[PDB]
Amino acid sequence: PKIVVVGAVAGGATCASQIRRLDKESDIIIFEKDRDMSFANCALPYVIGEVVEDRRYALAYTPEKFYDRKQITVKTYHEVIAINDERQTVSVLNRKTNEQFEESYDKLILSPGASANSLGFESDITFTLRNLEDTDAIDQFIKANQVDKVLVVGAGYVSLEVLENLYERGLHPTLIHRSDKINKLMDADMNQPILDELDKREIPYRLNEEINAINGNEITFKSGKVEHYDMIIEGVGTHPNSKFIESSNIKLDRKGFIPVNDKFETNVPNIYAIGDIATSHYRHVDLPASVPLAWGAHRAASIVAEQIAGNDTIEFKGFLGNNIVKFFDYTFASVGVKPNELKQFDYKMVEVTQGAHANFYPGNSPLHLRVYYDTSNRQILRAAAVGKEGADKRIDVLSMAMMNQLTVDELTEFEVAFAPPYSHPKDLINMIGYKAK
Amino acid sequence: PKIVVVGAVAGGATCASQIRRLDKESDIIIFEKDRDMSFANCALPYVIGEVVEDRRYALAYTPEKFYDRKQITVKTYHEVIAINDERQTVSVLNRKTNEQFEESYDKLILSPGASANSLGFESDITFTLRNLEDTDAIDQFIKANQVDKVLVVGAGYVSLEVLENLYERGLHPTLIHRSDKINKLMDADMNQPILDELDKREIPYRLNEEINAINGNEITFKSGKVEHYDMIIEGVGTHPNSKFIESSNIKLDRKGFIPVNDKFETNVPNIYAIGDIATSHYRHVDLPASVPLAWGAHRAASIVAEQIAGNDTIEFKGFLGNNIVKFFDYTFASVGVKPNELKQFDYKMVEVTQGAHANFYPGNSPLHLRVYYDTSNRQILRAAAVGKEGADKRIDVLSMAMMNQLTVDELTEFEVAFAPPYSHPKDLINMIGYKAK
Ligand SMILES: Cc1cc2nc3c(=O)[nH]c(=O)nc-3n(C[C@H](O)[C@H](O)[C@H](O)COP(=O)(O)OP(=O)(O)OC[C@H]3O[C@@H](n4cnc5c(N)ncnc54)[C@H](O)[C@@H]3O)c2cc1C
Ligand SMILES: Cc1cc2nc3c(=O)[nH]c(=O)nc-3n(C[C@H](O)[C@H](O)[C@H](O)COP(=O)(O)OP(=O)(O)OC[C@H]3O[C@@H](n4cnc5c(N)ncnc54)[C@H](O)[C@@H]3O)c2cc1C
Ligand SMILES: *SCCNC(=O)CCNC(=O)[C@H](O)C(C)(C)COP(=O)(O)OP(=O)(O)OC[C@H]1O[C@@H](n2cnc3c(N)ncnc32)[C@H](O)[C@@H]1OP(=O)(O)O
Ligand SMILES: *SCCNC(=O)CCNC(=O)[C@H](O)C(C)(C)COP(=O)(O)OP(=O)(O)OC[C@H]1O[C@@H](n2cnc3c(N)ncnc32)[C@H](O)[C@@H]1OP(=O)(O)O
Ligand SMILES: [Cl-]
Ligand SMILES: [Cl-]
Ligand SMILES: [Cl-]
Ligand SMILES: [Cl-]
Ligand SMILES: [Cl-]
Ligand SMILES: [Cl-]
Ligand SMILES: [Mg+2]
Ligand SMILES: [Mg+2]
Repeated sequence: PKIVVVGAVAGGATCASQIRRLDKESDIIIFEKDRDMSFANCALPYVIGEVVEDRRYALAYTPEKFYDRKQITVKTYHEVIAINDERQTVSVLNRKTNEQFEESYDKLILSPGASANSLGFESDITFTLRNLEDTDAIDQFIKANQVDKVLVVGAGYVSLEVLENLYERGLHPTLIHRSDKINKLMDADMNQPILDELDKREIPYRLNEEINAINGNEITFKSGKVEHYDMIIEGVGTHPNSKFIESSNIKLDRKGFIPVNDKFETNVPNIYAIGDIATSHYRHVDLPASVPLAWGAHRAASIVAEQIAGNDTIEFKGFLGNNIVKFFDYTFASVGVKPNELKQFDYKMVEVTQGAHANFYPGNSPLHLRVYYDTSNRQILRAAAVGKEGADKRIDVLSMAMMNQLTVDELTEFEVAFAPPYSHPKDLINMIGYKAK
Repeated sequence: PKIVVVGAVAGGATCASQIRRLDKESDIIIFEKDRDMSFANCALPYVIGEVVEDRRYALAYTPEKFYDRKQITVKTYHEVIAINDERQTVSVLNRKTNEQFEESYDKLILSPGASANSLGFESDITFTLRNLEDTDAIDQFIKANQVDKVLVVGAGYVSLEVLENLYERGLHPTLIHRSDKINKLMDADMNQPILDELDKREIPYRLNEEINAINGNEITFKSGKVEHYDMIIEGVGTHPNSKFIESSNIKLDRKGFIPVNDKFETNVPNIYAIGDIATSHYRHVDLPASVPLAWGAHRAASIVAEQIAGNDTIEFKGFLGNNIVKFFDYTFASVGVKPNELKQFDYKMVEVTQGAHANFYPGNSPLHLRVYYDTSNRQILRAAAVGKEGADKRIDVLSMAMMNQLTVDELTEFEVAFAPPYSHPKDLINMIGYKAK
């Protein structure tokens, strides 16, 4: 079948590649509105920090290389502006020439992702971070203006990674956020180490703070404070790239995302949606779920490839919402329903704080593990872990437990790999099980 | 009920403690033949390495403290010499007075563990490592003799830990082993980094090598080599501490271990056996298993506590055999049936070697993950991982998968916690699943 893909990055390029693995005959074309395909989204903060300096890590392919390797046509600077689903074409604007044209399809795969929100100020010193064009612009502005003082707005995982990287680059960032709800995927009372790490390094922060006005480099804040900054990086949320979809017969929810079934099919025949744009359900509970992260983009890409060119019995089983971020010496990871969703259940919480490994063993650090379970069936609803060591390990194990419908009580039976550098004869996970009841 | 426990360490002290949690009324007495209760068996190599300086780390309790906190009576230097099972008493030798007496019980819990094997040479320079007395003796001998050159006999995981610690303490060890099967719980080909690490630090080793004769500090070997050594640490296996049990009605296997049911009951009413002395079965396959490690001692301790004083529907579900060792920069972890047990199945092997985390993120290293599955039912039989980073995480996840008899194919569905320092959007675990078709 002739396959058209919208968006040439985490969902879209991956999906096209997976289809080509299975099907060497079909024509495949990807439209991408911006300059680059296959940029490494998650690498971008580290490019800014000069931690990742090799351009070959910042993006995997140019369209020419992608074609030479996979015989997939990718048209960059081509923006899909409408889906004409009744005639099975999309309308595409060639942004170089400013001319539009129709492209026909047998199958259409939508992976347009999300765009960064803006505070809307008229400021030449303000930047958002979503792609490699943005990353290049920030790097160039830093060099062109000998940037020293940077204001980082927003305290989600992206902003936090950007702040750490600016600091490691030798710059002097200040963090602000409109509320005290930093790193919102993590339990609110488990995020203190973020603030501790800022304090330890004398990196200023102000919560419940906002930009009030901008006059050149002079920034006036909600608090009344007035400061001079060389640069501003705004991390104030994202919005779905779905305006171009609205006129079509594809069903969008009220927030602008596309609900899909377990085959990642939209309501319209022959049209799939994957990545940040798509909404589905949790695997472990009967609730809607949207998890705009790389795992889901890649898993959906594989499932859609099977649907189109492989084993079409392969279907999604839902999200668990596993997520993680590093901030300086600490790891913050969680899985399951969001804190705000716990209220839809009768639940209990159990927690343990213990060394990540043998107490007598050096380099030890306190790991805090928390587990919420449903009182009606003893099933695990949510888990969260924060510490310098071992948090990723405990959360991945719990993700696998939830995949298997394990009860909190069965955690006593988890057989951990124990030697002094790694865990305890009764691991934190076991202790959750013992402490439950 | 009046409770008597034999052995006051990983299984015994833990079980007594767990019973007290549930039952504050019953009299509990533990007999321990040696000087110390509750010593940290797994810390001992690190005490030798002076990595653990604070001897407070090597001993968790004295009998006086145990009685103060838990009202449990522990008698050290008291060796149980016979079980008079029909009258429900044990015969106990007070090793300080050399007088024996009988102690009655309503319930008897055997956790006598295992003793170190010896090569049987008449040598004052040779030591084995099993308890804190042994650790003290080794440390004292090193100081008294200004030991430099040390012969480490045996290449099992504990001997390897002893070798590393001697090296880091500043001594010069040589490793020998009677066969080429070093670190035998791991796949033989995946053990190469042990030899690499030895070579990198110019630590000599000889496999298929044995001591032929000892004449003072002059050691003659099977190879014909003659070398001078200041000290020898023999790690040549262990044997069950069951000689005192043979006259009783308790059934022992041909190797001297005690088969138990899933309640850790022996064949004799009111007598339980836990820890290294006990044999059981695998959880995921129908085969006998013996896994003489700390997790199993602690888990059995809790189950027996519930049987005696708690919820008597709580039973063991079998072992998976999860195990792990660190050797210098590398981690070696495995779970499931042993290499020699694979032949009892029709099986296939899948493997991947990939960076532990995102390739662009600094400090990466290649992680080798291998999974064996049963061709009759796709179920995971065994998994092994070796690398500088991430091996413990992958093997713990697969232990949780096997606990639920998960299939190899379902690994594609595992939802990893992904950010660049930790994994990949398609994790090594996912890749095993994708590669299994
Ligand atoms: C700085 C940063 C750090 C991140 N770190 C992590 C992390 O550590 N872990 C994690 O799991 N996730 C992380 N993410 C999120 C992750 O990158 C996303 O979940 C993933 O990119 C989603 O894939 P996608 O295909 O839906 O969107 P994208 O990868 O953003 O690609 C969508 C593409 O569609 C194009 N497009 C949109 N509309 C049109 C149109 N009408 N016509 C043509 N092209 C169009 C866009 O220009 C864009 O290039 C990070 C994201 C950012 C920006
Ligand atoms: C140096 C070393 C390192 C180790 N490292 C690890 C590791 O990294 N990971 C892991 O999982 N396991 C490790 N182990 C193994 C672990 O310690 C055992 O599996 C665990 O101790 C078993 O518990 P147990 O109660 O059966 O035996 P033990 O803990 O050895 O206790 C048994 C006790 O019973 C006493 N006893 C025996 N007979 C009598 C009698 N007739 N009367 C009175 N008392 C008696 C003994 O003197 C002994 O103190 C290590 C063991 C050693 C020696
Ligand atoms: S934000 C976090 C993640 N970042 C992003 O995703 C950024 C944008 N990513 C993309 O654009 C695509 O993911 C790109 C990078 C374009 C994918 O193309 P690649 O050529 O780089 O990677 P491929 O998936 O095409 O294949 C690479 C190798 O990995 C193994 N492999 C992939 N898929 C499978 C499956 N389904 N089954 C078994 N193995 C698979 C392969 O061994 C493969 O190399 P081979 O040539 O097949 O040996
Ligand atoms: S070689 C590797 C293993 N070898 C060893 O274990 C060495 C010898 N070990 C022992 O002697 C015992 O294991 C000792 C050290 C005496 C400890 O016994 P317990 O395993 O029963 O644990 P503690 O009584 O010392 O309590 C410590 C903390 O763990 C909590 N806890 C234990 N058991 C439970 C149960 N069943 N349910 C809920 N919580 C439990 C304790 O309450 C305690 O928490 P703290 O806040 O640290 O007090
Ligand atoms: Cl990436
Ligand atoms: Cl139309
Ligand atoms: Cl705690
Ligand atoms: Cl220990
Ligand atoms: Cl008798
Ligand atoms: Cl039996
Ligand atoms: Mg129209
Ligand atoms: Mg504590």
